[PDB]
Amino acid sequence: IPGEGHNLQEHSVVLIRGGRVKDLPGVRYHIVRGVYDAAGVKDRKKSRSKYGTKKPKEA
Amino acid sequence: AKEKDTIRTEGVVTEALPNATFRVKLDSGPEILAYISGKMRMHYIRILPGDRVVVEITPYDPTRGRIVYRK
RNA sequence: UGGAGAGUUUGAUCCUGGCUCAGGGUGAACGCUGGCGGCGUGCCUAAGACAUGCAAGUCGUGCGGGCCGCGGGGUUUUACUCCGUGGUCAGCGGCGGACGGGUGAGUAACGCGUGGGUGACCUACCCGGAAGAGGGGGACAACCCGGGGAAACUCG
RNA sequence: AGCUAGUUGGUGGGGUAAUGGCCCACCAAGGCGACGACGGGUAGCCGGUCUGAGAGGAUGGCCGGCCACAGGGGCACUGAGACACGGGCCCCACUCCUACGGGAGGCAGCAGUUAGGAAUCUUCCGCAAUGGGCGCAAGCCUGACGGAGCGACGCCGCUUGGAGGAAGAAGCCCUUCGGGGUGUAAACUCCUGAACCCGGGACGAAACCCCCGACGAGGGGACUGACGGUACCGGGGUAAUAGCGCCGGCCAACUCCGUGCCAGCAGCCGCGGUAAUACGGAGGGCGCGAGCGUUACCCGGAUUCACUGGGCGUAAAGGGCGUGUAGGCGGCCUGGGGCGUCCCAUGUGAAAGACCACGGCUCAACCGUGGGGGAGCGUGGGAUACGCUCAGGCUAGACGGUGGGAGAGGGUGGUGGAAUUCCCGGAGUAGCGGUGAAAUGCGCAGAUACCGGGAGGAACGCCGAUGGCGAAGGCAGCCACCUGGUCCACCCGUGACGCUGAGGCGCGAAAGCGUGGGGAGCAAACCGGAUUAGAUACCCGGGUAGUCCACGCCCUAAACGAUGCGCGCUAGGUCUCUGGGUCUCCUGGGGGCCGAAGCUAACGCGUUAAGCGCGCCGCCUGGGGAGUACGGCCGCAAGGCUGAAACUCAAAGGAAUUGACGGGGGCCCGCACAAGCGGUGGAGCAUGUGGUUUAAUUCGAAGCAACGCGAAGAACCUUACCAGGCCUUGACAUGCUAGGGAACCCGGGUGAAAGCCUGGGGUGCCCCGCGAGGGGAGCCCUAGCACAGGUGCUGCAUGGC
RNA sequence: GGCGACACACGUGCUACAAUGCCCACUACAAAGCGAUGCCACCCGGCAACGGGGAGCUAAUCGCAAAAAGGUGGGCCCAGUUCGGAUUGGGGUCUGCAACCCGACCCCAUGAAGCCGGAAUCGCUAGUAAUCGCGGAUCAGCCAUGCCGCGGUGAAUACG
RNA sequence: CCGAGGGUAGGGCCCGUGACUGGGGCGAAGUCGUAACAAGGUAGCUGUACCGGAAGGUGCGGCUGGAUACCUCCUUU
RNA sequence: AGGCAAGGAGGUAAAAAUGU
Ligand SMILES: [Mg+2]
Ligand SMILES: [Mg+2]
Ligand SMILES: [Mg+2]
Ligand SMILES: [Mg+2]
Ligand SMILES: [Mg+2]
Ligand SMILES: [Mg+2]
Ligand SMILES: [Mg+2]
Ligand SMILES: [Mg+2]
Ligand SMILES: [Mg+2]
Ligand SMILES: [Mg+2]
Ligand SMILES: [Mg+2]
Ligand SMILES: [Mg+2]
Ligand SMILES: [Mg+2]
Ligand SMILES: [Mg+2]
Ligand SMILES: [Mg+2]
Ligand SMILES: [Mg+2]
Ligand SMILES: [Mg+2]
Ligand SMILES: [Mg+2]
Ligand SMILES: [Mg+2]
Ligand SMILES: [Mg+2]
Ligand SMILES: [Mg+2]
Ligand SMILES: [Mg+2]
Ligand SMILES: [Mg+2]
Ligand SMILES: [Mg+2]
Ligand SMILES: [Mg+2]
Ligand SMILES: [Mg+2]
Ligand SMILES: [Mg+2]
Ligand SMILES: [Mg+2]
Ligand SMILES: [Mg+2]
Ligand SMILES: [Mg+2]
Ligand SMILES: [Mg+2]
Ligand SMILES: [Mg+2]
Ligand SMILES: [Mg+2]
Ligand SMILES: [Mg+2]
Ligand SMILES: [Mg+2]
Ligand SMILES: [Mg+2]
Ligand SMILES: [Mg+2]
Ligand SMILES: [Mg+2]
Ligand SMILES: [Mg+2]
Ligand SMILES: [Mg+2]
Ligand SMILES: [Mg+2]
Ligand SMILES: [Mg+2]
Ligand SMILES: [Mg+2]
Ligand SMILES: [Mg+2]
Ligand SMILES: [Mg+2]
Ligand SMILES: [Mg+2]
Ligand SMILES: [Mg+2]
Ligand SMILES: [Mg+2]
Ligand SMILES: [Mg+2]
Ligand SMILES: [Mg+2]
Ligand SMILES: [Mg+2]
Ligand SMILES: [Mg+2]
Ligand SMILES: [Mg+2]
Ligand SMILES: [Mg+2]
Ligand SMILES: [Mg+2]
Ligand SMILES: [Mg+2]
Ligand SMILES: [Mg+2]
Ligand SMILES: [Mg+2]
Ligand SMILES: [Mg+2]
Ligand SMILES: [Mg+2]
Ligand SMILES: [Mg+2]
Ligand SMILES: [Mg+2]
Ligand SMILES: [Mg+2]
Ligand SMILES: [Mg+2]
Ligand SMILES: [Mg+2]
Ligand SMILES: [Mg+2]
Ligand SMILES: [Mg+2]
Ligand SMILES: [Mg+2]
Ligand SMILES: [Mg+2]
Ligand SMILES: [Mg+2]
Ligand SMILES: [Mg+2]
Ligand SMILES: [Mg+2]
Ligand SMILES: [Mg+2]
Ligand SMILES: [Mg+2]
Ligand SMILES: [Mg+2]
Ligand SMILES: [Mg+2]
Ligand SMILES: [Mg+2]
Ligand SMILES: [Mg+2]
Ligand SMILES: [Mg+2]
Ligand SMILES: [Mg+2]
Ligand SMILES: [Mg+2]
Ligand SMILES: [Mg+2]
Ligand SMILES: [Mg+2]
Ligand SMILES: [Mg+2]
Ligand SMILES: [Mg+2]
Ligand SMILES: [Mg+2]
Ligand SMILES: [Mg+2]
Ligand SMILES: [Mg+2]
Ligand SMILES: [Mg+2]
Ligand SMILES: [Mg+2]
Ligand SMILES: [Mg+2]
Ligand SMILES: [Mg+2]
Ligand SMILES: [Mg+2]
Ligand SMILES: [Mg+2]
Ligand SMILES: [Mg+2]
Ligand SMILES: [Mg+2]
Ligand SMILES: [Mg+2]
Ligand SMILES: [Mg+2]
Ligand SMILES: [Mg+2]
Ligand SMILES: [Mg+2]
Repeated sequence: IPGEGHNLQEHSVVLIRGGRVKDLPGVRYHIVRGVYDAAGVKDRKKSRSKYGTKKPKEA
Repeated sequence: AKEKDTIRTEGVVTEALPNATFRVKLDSGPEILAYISGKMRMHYIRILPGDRVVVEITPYDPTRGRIVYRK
């Protein structure tokens, strides 16, 4: 799971992405965020589309 | 976001696993394989069983602690 | 009218070498964002299942028969009746349904590709040509009556 | 790795449009297979598509061709054509109704539903076009097709304005506080008008049909648009969506704050463990932009499967060697055939695409027209160098002869001494043995050491080499026998007979095993003894299997030159062994050492190449997993050969270089040890430290290079610590704001002192005025600010030292 | 107030364990420093530390300051002692606001451990070691036996 | 008659699961040793054989990717 | 005789786990 925090629980229906992460041994995938149970890493302002965070409504 | 969440509870060093990982039994109870802190590693601060150490513990998995302070 | 390298084993090097990266591309998917037009393109999975509507008919200038249609009368009427016709309905007949449309399961094979062979063949329709089209008979549908079967239908 | 029995061929027949084992009856026994059959897995195949410089590699979505299949499996029937998607029969599975007997189905047609899924469309309009079928025609169908819809799903085109405009508004951000940045960007003026609205409005459609003309040509007529009131055209007419990725290196683009190896990022390397150009935000910038990214897949890069275009001493990689089968390969001259090969001609290489040229859409994408190209394959002719083949010849290769060697080549039969060990005889006695020391161990039942004899196995000293032989494994007393290779000289014979060699057969150290012997030494295991923390080990004392032979099996190895074999070439010098010669010098053939060219990552190799070439074989394709599993084979077993992958790491690795190191080597050195004197350790005390105590016993110094140290002077101060009392712009520096007083002195009360409270004399300066009186300098005092103060933390931010 | 604690440990010192010594009495030889609110002569009072009086210097001129081991005379006579001096009681003195924690010094008394020190270990090659005094600096005083110096006596051995 | 398929028994194969069972990779500071790298403290590596907590050890053979100084005698220039 | 080595010996080489 990329990003800080996660409403990811236990019986969470979630979308894998693919792309082995270097550190954790034998973890070859990702959870793409902003689909099904996994949600947008909250209040990321920068690299957003990669974390499924919808554009913040500027005042 | 960086969440302030961790529990700064102390514990007895039960047993040394590899890397610098320890099954340390806390003040309150459960023994968790607790890995040493990075800071500690940097300042070469050894630990042996029979110690009382500060162990920062996660909300996500209260099973993997982190030995923060030099005893 | 065509050819780029880079990062990474070491304290440093050269090499061996692998891993990884920048290009292009897709039937794509996902995220975020999203104004319009053209053009293509869109079940890459379960050849899993399938509700409903259509997707293959057509010819009255092959011929018979039902129902109504009008022009007439034979018919007072009620028939029927005679016919041209109008149209429909199926039936028989004829041609088309073997194309067109779909899919890729199968198949590693003369299946496909390619180049040939057929003294081992066919080819409705189409065209070129030749010759013809004399006579007789018959059954079967529809239709009618009669059943069987819950229906589908089905026999006599 | 073998497969096959309608299997293979025949005769006869049936069946078919037709050949045919297609099918059957009967014979014959074949047929295919490592030029990889059968089996398994996988998969529609192609024109093409992508990619690639190309060769190639992937792929076959869409469009075109072909196949197969229409729920699964049969089967025919009908027909010109099917074994038939929207025909039939049957079985099966599923759903559907059933009055339970029975029937109904088939979307892989369009659309849709549902499921599965990351994911894929509207239950649309139309027959106007073009095609289909039928029909004389009218016409009827037509989910073919034409269109419309939806999806940034791709491609292409366009919009989100344009011109001006500060030596630079604000906001936000940096700053070294001046300023910089965002940025002419905005604001603002002018312009233009996507949108949108009004008017018009297509092309695509002229045939079929009717008349004249013969129902022929030909001429005229009349009708007809789903898209669509769309495109577009004319007028009208507002400034009118920007986003997404990235910003350590690769890679275009950096600063701040948050954060502290956490939370995170990551494609690799790797950032994060308090100055993060790598995380999170901010500004700024870069890239693209109606997109931008990520994922997945393909090619590319990867000459990383290398045909073009890699290799094999040491990096992965030469089989352990022979001898060979298949295959691959092949010397010189002459002649034919001309199969390969080349050339020319033509046929084919459909269309689309791709290439070019023009053309049409307002451009383009898209499309149209025309051209060319094309790997391949077909046929006709030709060419003959090469390859091929057949014929003839030749001697350079190869083999043979004659003569001669060298040899630890192999087998077999013998035999000769030394030694060990044992037995026996003697003589002799207190130990021997062993070791770094020891100890078990054997010894007066007389060992050891000594001589005499015998027994027995096994190995073969000196020669001995750096040598020789062998294809390796290997092989050493000497003799004899059988026999293998090999070299030379003679150039005498044969006349290309050659080279390699997948498989195959053979050999193949040691250990091992099996049966039979043999057993002296030795010696796994095993039992002792030591050593040691331990000692299953080295060191010693024993000791079995084994080692030896015979026959059988095993096959491995660092079976190594870690160098496959052959042949040709390309300096020399050198030592060597072994031949030949007109022999202090040439020439052959081995074995070494140093070196030319060359090569090689280097090391090195270098006429015995690791050089230049050629032929053939083996093998490699990152490391670990692993020589492992699984299968197969072989073996009596151990085990061997064959030989993965999942996963997993960013390496593993070679060569050398600089260091560091060494219980490597040399040369040195120092009070290093030794030679010597004196102390330390022991006493007591002095001091410093650890520790512990404590309110605190400040803080630092840590092996040498901390510990009579910072401290060259702790009663107070020092003092950094603790208790308590108090002080707050404060003991100390530089300013403000103000406010009254203000130079300076002496108390008094309280208090441990500090501090606090408070009294009085106490104002002169520059002065202006007759004075009253006023202001400001110097100087303190009160309140808030700027600030001080911190021996408070970081020597892993530092300078200094 | 604490840094000065103290069940211990460890580090460097100092002084011992005596007769080559010890104690006393006389007698001699240095160097190098240091000194004005300082060194302090000399004289007297003190057992003495010291005190009071007080010259001289501003220093090669006065001081510190006696050098000590040494030399001689006297005693001690091999012991826990005339070794050894800790510890502890008393009395003092000084410097400072003040010595309780926590000073130095004097005097009288007390006379502990210790008869040359295990494994180890250190230092040092010539005026060195050893041994013996002296000076400084910090400093009111000093816990200094430390440190930095200065001289006196003065070796042993280095095969290698 | 052939025949899709079915039955009956035997075989093979694949998938699912599977008690039980091997079982490898990694790991900064686990543990036990110290095998290996410096005559790595007994050269190593190597085949095999036997044994052992474990690296390993030892036998036999193989290899070099391993190694040779100093006094004191004797054999001779 | 000494020289310098060639070669054989014989003696040395044999003993090493503890942190912050
Ligand atoms: Mg990011
Ligand atoms: Mg390496
Ligand atoms: Mg690295
Ligand atoms: Mg590095
Ligand atoms: Mg469209
Ligand atoms: Mg499909
Ligand atoms: Mg009809
Ligand atoms: Mg079709
Ligand atoms: Mg379709
Ligand atoms: Mg197959
Ligand atoms: Mg063909
Ligand atoms: Mg074929
Ligand atoms: Mg053909
Ligand atoms: Mg027909
Ligand atoms: Mg008739
Ligand atoms: Mg026949
Ligand atoms: Mg057959
Ligand atoms: Mg038959
Ligand atoms: Mg299959
Ligand atoms: Mg398939
Ligand atoms: Mg293919
Ligand atoms: Mg197609
Ligand atoms: Mg279906
Ligand atoms: Mg069916
Ligand atoms: Mg079927
Ligand atoms: Mg049909
Ligand atoms: Mg059918
Ligand atoms: Mg068919
Ligand atoms: Mg259908
Ligand atoms: Mg459909
Ligand atoms: Mg659905
Ligand atoms: Mg679903
Ligand atoms: Mg569509
Ligand atoms: Mg319609
Ligand atoms: Mg038509
Ligand atoms: Mg009609
Ligand atoms: Mg219809
Ligand atoms: Mg369409
Ligand atoms: Mg569009
Ligand atoms: Mg999208
Ligand atoms: Mg502008
Ligand atoms: Mg205007
Ligand atoms: Mg309009
Ligand atoms: Mg604007
Ligand atoms: Mg850059
Ligand atoms: Mg980055
Ligand atoms: Mg950042
Ligand atoms: Mg994209
Ligand atoms: Mg390639
Ligand atoms: Mg090549
Ligand atoms: Mg290579
Ligand atoms: Mg290798
Ligand atoms: Mg070889
Ligand atoms: Mg051969
Ligand atoms: Mg041959
Ligand atoms: Mg030839
Ligand atoms: Mg040949
Ligand atoms: Mg074409
Ligand atoms: Mg064209
Ligand atoms: Mg144009
Ligand atoms: Mg010939
Ligand atoms: Mg010969
Ligand atoms: Mg001969
Ligand atoms: Mg005897
Ligand atoms: Mg001859
Ligand atoms: Mg001849
Ligand atoms: Mg072979
Ligand atoms: Mg043997
Ligand atoms: Mg023995
Ligand atoms: Mg033993
Ligand atoms: Mg023992
Ligand atoms: Mg033994
Ligand atoms: Mg045997
Ligand atoms: Mg063997
Ligand atoms: Mg060798
Ligand atoms: Mg060998
Ligand atoms: Mg080999
Ligand atoms: Mg061979
Ligand atoms: Mg030889
Ligand atoms: Mg030679
Ligand atoms: Mg050269
Ligand atoms: Mg050489
Ligand atoms: Mg030579
Ligand atoms: Mg090479
Ligand atoms: Mg093996
Ligand atoms: Mg097996
Ligand atoms: Mg190396
Ligand atoms: Mg010494
Ligand atoms: Mg020191
Ligand atoms: Mg420093
Ligand atoms: Mg420090
Ligand atoms: Mg102190
Ligand atoms: Mg002690
Ligand atoms: Mg005593
Ligand atoms: Mg005595
Ligand atoms: Mg010296
Ligand atoms: Mg060793
Ligand atoms: Mg071994
Ligand atoms: Mg050996
Ligand atoms: Mg190697």
